[PDB]
Amino acid sequence: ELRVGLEESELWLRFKELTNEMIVTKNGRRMFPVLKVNVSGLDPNAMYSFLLDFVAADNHRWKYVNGEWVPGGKPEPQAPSCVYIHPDSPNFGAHWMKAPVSFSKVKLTNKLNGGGQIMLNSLHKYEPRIHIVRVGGPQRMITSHCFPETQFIAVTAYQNEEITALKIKYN
Ligand SMILES: Cn1cc(Cl)c(C(=O)NC2CCCC2)n1
Repeated sequence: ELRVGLEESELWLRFKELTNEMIVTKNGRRMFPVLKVNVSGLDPNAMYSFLLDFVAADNHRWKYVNGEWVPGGKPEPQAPSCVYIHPDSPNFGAHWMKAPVSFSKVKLTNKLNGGGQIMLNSLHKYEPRIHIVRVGGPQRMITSHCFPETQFIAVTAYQNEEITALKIKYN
């Protein structure tokens, strides 16, 4: 049985309980905290690519009002984000299970751009999600995992200074 777990969930829970924010920029900004995933139950000798994308958690625009995040009134459908391929992809089951899979080089942008960067809509709430794709074999297979604990609102600057403080404290 293939098992996927969140490394440093205790740190992510500190951010989640304040409402987490991630900066997005024209050229794209790396995430803190970084999504790190513990994986076991892979075939050490099978071939896999690790994919990261971001699900719009709701169809609303959010706004920071008298120090609290509140959803707009007017839902729009949120098309799914583009996928980021972990740069170690493709790789042997063994490679992925020997240390936490770390998405330290994904960059979050608010502008359609060349390559690498994932465009998110500013002031939308997002849930990180991975896909483990078994490649090369005859039977292709995908297993998907969500990380509720890692939810955030995409922002051009931090609104909650409690978030600013946590980011600096643990970076
Ligand atoms: C051009 N390129 C470089 C890498 Cl790496 C990949 C890749 O892993 N593609 C697919 C494997 C199944 C999911 C995405 N494609």
